[PDB]
Amino acid sequence: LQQSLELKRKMLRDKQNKKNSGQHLPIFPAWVYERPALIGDFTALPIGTLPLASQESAVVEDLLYVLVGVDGRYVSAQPLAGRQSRTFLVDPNLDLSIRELVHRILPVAASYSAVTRFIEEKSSFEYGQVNHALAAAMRTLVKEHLILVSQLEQLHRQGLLSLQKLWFYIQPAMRTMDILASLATSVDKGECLGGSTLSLLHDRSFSYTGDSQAQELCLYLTKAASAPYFEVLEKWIYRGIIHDPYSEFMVEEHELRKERIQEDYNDKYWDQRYTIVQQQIPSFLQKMADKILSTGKYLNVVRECGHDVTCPVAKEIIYTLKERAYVEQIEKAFNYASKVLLDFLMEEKELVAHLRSIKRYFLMDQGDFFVHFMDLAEEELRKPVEDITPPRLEALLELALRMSTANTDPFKDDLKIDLMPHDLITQLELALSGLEAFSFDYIVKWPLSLIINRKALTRYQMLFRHMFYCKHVERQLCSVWISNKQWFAGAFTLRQRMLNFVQNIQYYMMFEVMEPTWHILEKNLKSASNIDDVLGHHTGFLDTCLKDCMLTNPELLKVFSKLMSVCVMFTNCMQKFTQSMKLLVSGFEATINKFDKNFSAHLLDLLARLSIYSGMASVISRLDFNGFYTERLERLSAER
Amino acid sequence: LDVLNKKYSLLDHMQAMRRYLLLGQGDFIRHLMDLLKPELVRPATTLYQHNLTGILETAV
Repeated sequence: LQQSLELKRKMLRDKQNKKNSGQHLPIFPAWVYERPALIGDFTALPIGTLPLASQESAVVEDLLYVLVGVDGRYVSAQPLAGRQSRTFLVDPNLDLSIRELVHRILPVAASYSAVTRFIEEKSSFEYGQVNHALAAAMRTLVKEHLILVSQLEQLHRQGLLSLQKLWFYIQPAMRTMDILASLATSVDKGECLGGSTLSLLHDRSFSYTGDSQAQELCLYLTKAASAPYFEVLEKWIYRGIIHDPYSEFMVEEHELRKERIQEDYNDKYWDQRYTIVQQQIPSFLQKMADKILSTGKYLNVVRECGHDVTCPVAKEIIYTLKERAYVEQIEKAFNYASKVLLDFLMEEKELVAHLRSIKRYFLMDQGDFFVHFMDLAEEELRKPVEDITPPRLEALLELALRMSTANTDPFKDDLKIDLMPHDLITQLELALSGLEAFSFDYIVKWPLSLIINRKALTRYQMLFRHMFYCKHVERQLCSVWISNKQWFAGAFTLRQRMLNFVQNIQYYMMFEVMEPTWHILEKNLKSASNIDDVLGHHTGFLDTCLKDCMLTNPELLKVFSKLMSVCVMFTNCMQKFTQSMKLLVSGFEATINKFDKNFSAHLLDLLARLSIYSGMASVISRLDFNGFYTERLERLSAER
Repeated sequence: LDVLNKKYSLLDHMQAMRRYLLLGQGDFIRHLMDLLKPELVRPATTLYQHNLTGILETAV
């Protein structure tokens, strides 16, 4: 009427917005909707004075037009004509015996015209590919209604029709029209298009299983309607390319090169580049919903790195009632995409040597690189901020890399040097540079960005920076030891104790986390089968190494921070005493007593906070293996 | 039947409960009570569970 014309243009605007190559999408001309002569539903004297057996002939003739649309002569197609419905008006001056039978024959006309309007309306471009094929399978059944009434007319012209015969003829085909009109009102009422009216068809096919009159009707219409849908599925499953002329598909492409390029911190392919609509699934493909997206998205992220891929085989196969061979095809194609991408990733731009060269520096395989670096670095590191210059560190990187033997792995060539300017507070300053914060940077490419992103590298650096303080405080204490090739006897046991503690902490994290969990990752990555398995192995690996180390604590071990503070105080002041005396027994001894007090307090407190953690009790076991400082206080408790 | 006697172990895992949980092999219980003699004869209500599990791990 008038309200139909709106809906069309709103949907057109949505489809113009979806594609950036589908522009100026067509509509059919305006006269198509202006003229009412497209649908199948485009003299008289008082019937009261006619004899009965002439009235009967006249009403058979008028009714026969009305079955297939076009109005009768004593029956009028009504002008009020509510929404997607038709009414008809028989005349109440018709003889009541005949008229009551006409009432019983009338439902198929109202179940004709409402069907015919839906065929014109939902076949144009603005209701999508599936609605066209649905209407093209209903027009076939309109045609046979015309077929039947023409042969009944040929019998009627030869004086060979009555109302009884006609009624008896029309009883089977009224049921068909009833089912078709119920489907058409259901498609229109929900504003269904795309897969929302293949969900409806999927349901209606299951609904009729005590009929086979209406079940075959709906099943033929489902087989007809899934033929445009399976083309869209062919495009998305077998290619990373879709043409998608009218968008009604569960996956949509909304572009996400507008935020990232050269590297995706977003992991945009799994997020929002190609994303699914859960309302446009046909309500049986929900089981396969993720696998569909992954199958073609994998082909994209290998055609993004310039490596050709192909489908294993292509099928076109239509819907079958309750029975699915395309489900098997979803599995086969998803497996082909995952297997070829997995084989490509481990040979071309291999991640194995990439990960080995990440273990070598942050989780630290060689100490040799670092023992050269620290001695050639320390005097520059000890100085505050703004005294650094990046070429000194760059020269130090290249000299320490080439002078050590870490110059034979391939991926060391994008390695840079940086610092962490908010140092330990970040876990849930830049006032110094090299006393706070030392780290490295490595930039990633697209096949190694969707596994190792920015966040994982920053977490690697935050592990390394924590280990850096132990690595640094250790050689401070060692230099103080070699500076004694008077002294206080408590100073020797304090030096020995601090050194043994920090060395044991380093050893414990090293041969509990770094070697054993790497052994686990080495067996995980030989048993991945898709890029959600390599993602699972890497994120479980990183979460395990973060949690297993002493990094994660509810308060980040304030005992440990204050402990390292008094260790750098000890190494400074003892060495300062030795340099001044070379150029008494109560000036040295008082500071040694204060340091021993603070270190014993923090050591007792960490052992107490380690016993509440509760295998995992081996850290207490190794740290005080000999049975001294294994428990020096029973742990005081309240009097309440 | 076939998936529980091949791909899972039901019978073989059932035998071990006979051997230990029902105390049906006395060698295991003899060496367990033998090595863990002082810790058992003393109140273990004043001793934590984690030590007993750790020493079971090597005792088995």
